[PDB]
Amino acid sequence: AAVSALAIGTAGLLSQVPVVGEAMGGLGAIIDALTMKIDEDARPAVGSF
Amino acid sequence: AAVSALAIGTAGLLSQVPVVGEAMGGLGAIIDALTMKIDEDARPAVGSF
Amino acid sequence: AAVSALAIGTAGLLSQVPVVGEAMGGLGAIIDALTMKIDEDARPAVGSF
Amino acid sequence: AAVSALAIGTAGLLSQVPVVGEAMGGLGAIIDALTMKIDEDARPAVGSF
Repeated sequence: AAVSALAIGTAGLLSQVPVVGEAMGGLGAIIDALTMKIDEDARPAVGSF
Repeated sequence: AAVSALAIGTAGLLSQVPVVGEAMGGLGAIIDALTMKIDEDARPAVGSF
Repeated sequence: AAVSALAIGTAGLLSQVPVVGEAMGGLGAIIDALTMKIDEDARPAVGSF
Repeated sequence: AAVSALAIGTAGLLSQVPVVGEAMGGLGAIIDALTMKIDEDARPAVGSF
């Protein structure tokens, strides 16, 4: 019962949290999609120049 | 002895990455404000214009 | 159990070292962002002149 | 058999996934220099002021 409880524990962490892991780095990659867009306003300055 | 050693191994050194993940969490997050502050000098750029 | 305890021990160190050291790598991105911030001051300065 | 399989499963994956944290940490940290050089191109605009 203790070994099955440990098995449930290591599942509850390692079977789940690493798969959920995208909440850092995955949702972190979305920084790209919303930093990049400073480039949308890079050219408008140039157009003015 | 070996199973309790493994149990200690995970309870200390798997639990490590939940404990230590706060480092790449925090110092990964804090890139936010310390990029953001380009906006402090963006306004002086506008004021130039 | 013994060999996995040993391998999880080493995996502890070999994940703690990255997740701390590359948090200081996140601080690298902070420092580099601050260099962008610093040159984003020189822009307004010569702008103002 | 099953406990050694579980043991090997955890050993093989902890010597993998959180050590492989070097992927998110590395290619995350390396955002540093390759954002940074917006500064080396910031100075050319100051030269254009």
